[PDB]
Amino acid sequence: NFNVSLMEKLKWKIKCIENKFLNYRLTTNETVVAETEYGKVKGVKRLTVYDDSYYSFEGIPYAQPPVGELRFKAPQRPTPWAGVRDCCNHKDKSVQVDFITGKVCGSEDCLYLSVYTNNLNPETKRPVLVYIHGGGFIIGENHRDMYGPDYFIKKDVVLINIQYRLGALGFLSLNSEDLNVPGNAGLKDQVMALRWIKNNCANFGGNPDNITVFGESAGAASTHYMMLTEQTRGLFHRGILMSGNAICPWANTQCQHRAFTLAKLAGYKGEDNDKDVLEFLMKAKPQDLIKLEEKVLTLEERTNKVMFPFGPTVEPYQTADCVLPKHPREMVKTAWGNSIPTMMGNTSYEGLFFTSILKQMPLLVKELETCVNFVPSELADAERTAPETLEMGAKIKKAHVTGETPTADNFMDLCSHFYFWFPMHRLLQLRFNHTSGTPVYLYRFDFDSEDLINPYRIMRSGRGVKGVSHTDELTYFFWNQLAKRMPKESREYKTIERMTGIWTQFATTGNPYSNEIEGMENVSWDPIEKSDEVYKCLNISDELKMIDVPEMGKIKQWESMFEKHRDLF
Amino acid sequence: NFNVSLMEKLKWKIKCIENKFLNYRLTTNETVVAETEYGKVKGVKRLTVYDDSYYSFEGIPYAQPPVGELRFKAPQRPTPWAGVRDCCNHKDKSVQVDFITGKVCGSEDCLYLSVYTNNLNPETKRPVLVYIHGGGFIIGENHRDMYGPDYFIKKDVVLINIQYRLGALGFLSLNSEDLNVPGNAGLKDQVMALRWIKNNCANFGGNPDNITVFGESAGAASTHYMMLTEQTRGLFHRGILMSGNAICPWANTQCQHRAFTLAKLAGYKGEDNDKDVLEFLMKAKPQDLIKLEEKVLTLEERTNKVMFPFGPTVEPYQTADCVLPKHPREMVKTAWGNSIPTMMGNTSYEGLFFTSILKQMPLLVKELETCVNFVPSELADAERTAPETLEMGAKIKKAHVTGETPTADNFMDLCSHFYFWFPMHRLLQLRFNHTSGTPVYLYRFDFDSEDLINPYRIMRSGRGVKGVSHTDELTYFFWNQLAKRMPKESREYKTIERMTGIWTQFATTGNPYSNEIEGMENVSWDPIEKSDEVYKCLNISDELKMIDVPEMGKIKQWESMFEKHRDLF
Repeated sequence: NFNVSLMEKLKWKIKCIENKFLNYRLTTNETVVAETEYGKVKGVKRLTVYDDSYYSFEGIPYAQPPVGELRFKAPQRPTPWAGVRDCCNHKDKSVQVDFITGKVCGSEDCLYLSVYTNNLNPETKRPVLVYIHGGGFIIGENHRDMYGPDYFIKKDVVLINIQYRLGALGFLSLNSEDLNVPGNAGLKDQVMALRWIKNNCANFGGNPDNITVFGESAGAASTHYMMLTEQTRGLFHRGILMSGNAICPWANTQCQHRAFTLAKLAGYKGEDNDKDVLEFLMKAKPQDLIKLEEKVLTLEERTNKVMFPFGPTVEPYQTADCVLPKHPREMVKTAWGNSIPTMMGNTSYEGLFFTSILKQMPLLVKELETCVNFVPSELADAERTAPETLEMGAKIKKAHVTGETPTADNFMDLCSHFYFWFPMHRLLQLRFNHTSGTPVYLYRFDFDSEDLINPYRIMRSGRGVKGVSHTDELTYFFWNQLAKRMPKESREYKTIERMTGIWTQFATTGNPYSNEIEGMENVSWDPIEKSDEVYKCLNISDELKMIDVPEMGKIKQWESMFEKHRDLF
Repeated sequence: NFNVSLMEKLKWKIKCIENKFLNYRLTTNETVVAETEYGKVKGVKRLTVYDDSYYSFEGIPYAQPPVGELRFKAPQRPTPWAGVRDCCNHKDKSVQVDFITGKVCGSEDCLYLSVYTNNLNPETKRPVLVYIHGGGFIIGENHRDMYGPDYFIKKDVVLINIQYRLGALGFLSLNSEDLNVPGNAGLKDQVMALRWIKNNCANFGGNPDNITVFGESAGAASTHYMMLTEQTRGLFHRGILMSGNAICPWANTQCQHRAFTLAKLAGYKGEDNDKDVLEFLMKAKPQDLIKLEEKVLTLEERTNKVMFPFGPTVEPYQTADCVLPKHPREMVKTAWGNSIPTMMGNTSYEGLFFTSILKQMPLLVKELETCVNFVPSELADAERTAPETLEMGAKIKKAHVTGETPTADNFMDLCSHFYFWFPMHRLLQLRFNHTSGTPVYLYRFDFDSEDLINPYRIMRSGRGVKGVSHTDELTYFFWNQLAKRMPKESREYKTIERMTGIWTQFATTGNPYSNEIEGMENVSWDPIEKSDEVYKCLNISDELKMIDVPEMGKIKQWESMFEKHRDLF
């Protein structure tokens, strides 16, 4: 139910127009060819508004276009071309509802990756940074107007921005084994992209034995799944989980009966058997299926906090390309990615994301009178009325409800733990108590600014809203069409250098610490220990500071829910 | 002889690593137990890249481990066992020089067979296919990283792959009857395994009354030998000879004196005496015997084109287990196997195999000045300088030297005929003049691809070479670690379907034709009849066509050497 001011839409439209002109003025007459395993690609040198330069390769295919017969199926190897492929322009994004215009946009032909570097023949093979975009497995792209590499190319890395399939086209799951639609096609897209990166990044000056995958939100859950699944074993070497992981409630779902339901909304007209539902969905118009996803969830599922109709899932039977054979919790216990350096973190006010949704639908704070809807499904009964479940809601009410009446602030603070802090805590402990995993570095993004923004602020109508929301940190990692040239001495600019500098440092060494990052002199950044009772993290504000996590107290309160059921923690 | 580059060896090494984890990814949690006359055996359900499943039993002993006193001796019945024997992994290959790493690997403990089928409980008693691997009788195995059943298990058949003893450990031959080392130990393993199969294939859903033995190259000569020996009279019902047969000149050898020569290279010591030479080789380290067998052949012998020092031999005295009491061509006249449906074939450029050898040894092409060294030993004088043999060599030369000076390509053309096509001619004709044996169906594999390969291409440094070498057809019968999933529409996948379908068709009925097979509409595939002056063959490339053998003209030029010796032909 995300709505955007009609003026903001006009203002966004004029920005799209203006961004086309800027993009041209930063394009150079310098093109260049790189080799790949499937053939030659042609890129272009581009400039930044800071007058840095980099080589851009966009729309490199890592898989066959998943159309016709390939709809809902695992991606297959792309086919080699002779000659030279023009990669001087972006290709289209995955079919999705545009988060601003509310229109359906994109294309089924979306399996592409983009490669950026400041030097195509460096004296050393560079760290490779792979970004998986977020958007709830329902939106997002690798377009430079949302995820410009302009900041990262100040640093000596190869940066790669991937696409993957989204929504029902990415994540439709059917139980029938005859059909070859187990689910997670968009996740298997990512695996194949990652595989391409390992086999080809050297051709762009990157070190295949030094690959970092990071992502934010659904991109972080994606990164984690890429660290869990046996498909990607040993393929990368560092992982960064930005505001998300694979055991977040929103990060997965058993969507196997939602396909008959999607077919129905599209004009089916047949029986609830997987075979005929797939037959019909295989003829449906892509844009129409995507249009109707928002109505697939029943009020009961929405009330039980199911976020999306289609997403990552436990696959109902084994296949060769199976990415998620068991529950994420179970896969953690056996995860190869436990063995690699890991950095995690969240913004300092994640739930602030829901500010204008609560304005649209104010009858939501009443869900805090009893916090029954936010009790983890493991503990909550079917009807969610049993005294054990009320007793536990009460534990959450105590942690978040500030007065005698629950408010907007309480709800948004509760969401920060429900969607982010608590799952990350659980992952940290489960990681210690069932695996020998390499300790994790924690950060906390707490830098607020209204002077430089990204387009997610528009989507949630968060302009002028003070506080550091889910999504706010991407502004200091990526150029976007709403960004601007900042004075070299300003607050926002130094955060860019810090964030990009810390991620680069972590991608290089496995340790985010550097004394060459201004503000980070005198910082003692320790990884989290099994023994630790309170986590310590680098709080990223105007100054960099090692505080212990302020959310700890409340995280401990959420943990008490599991007092009697200590094995499900 | 065959050398592999460091670059290719490194790539092979990492391919082995990757294959191991792909093997785990392709492994189900489904195990099954089957009966044997020796005890119960545990197997596993395994997936395929195309997402087919099959039940896999590896490491079923059909004989006693030929160690200690059993070395060089005929194989002995295995010992029965109580409970469930585990057959979820491959056993060792026969002691061997690795055809890529150049290092000795494998073990004396190698008398095992594997059994694969998509169904333990089929509706019919299925055709049983029994593949005998090639490798000149010195290399080879039944591991699925070289001979993967993944393609055949698409068909409703039982597929079985045997191991047998290689090199000196399987083919030592000594004249003295007291010592009981007559020769053909490895072929005796083959008899043993076949008997196990007759007696046990019904336990896996096979038809004891419908068994096909097929082998490529030395496995083809092995297959022929099994069709020739009284030891196996009755056991099986079809035979397919792929690039070779028992009257090929590399396919047998009188190796009796060479046990001394090997024993000498290894340290011995005493006199040219079958008793003492044997005592030494018995105490000797198996890996030392195999490493040195490369040095056993004199210059004399390999000039005369003796290719292997140890191999199938005419046994000097009769034993209960004797496989070969006479010369192969005399055994053809008596062979039980002449009455069973037979398929024979060759590739369209078998000699292209020696390509790297000629690059390594350009001096080799000088043997084509006279061609004296390629003259059938039947026809040639000892030192190969007599007027009559210069004239016979002159007839070989006219057939193959295209220009005026002999090139590498004339050498390879010649090799196609000397090793394969001519012996095949001679076999068909021998079966006509001296037997009322069955009309043989002939095929020609003529499909070239660089998109899908097998390890032998690595071995023969054939990565870049255009044309269809000896060994190239196996890529379309067996999965291997260098293989990948192909698209259903691709020219390679379609070949796999055809090859596998034709083999399965011929295994079922004894006629290789079916209109079920995609490229086999409008093909009248008749077998070769006594009256045919020009052979007719199914040619397999992108299309499937009945033609006359393109090599027929040169075959008849080879035959003209016997003009004055019609009796020896």
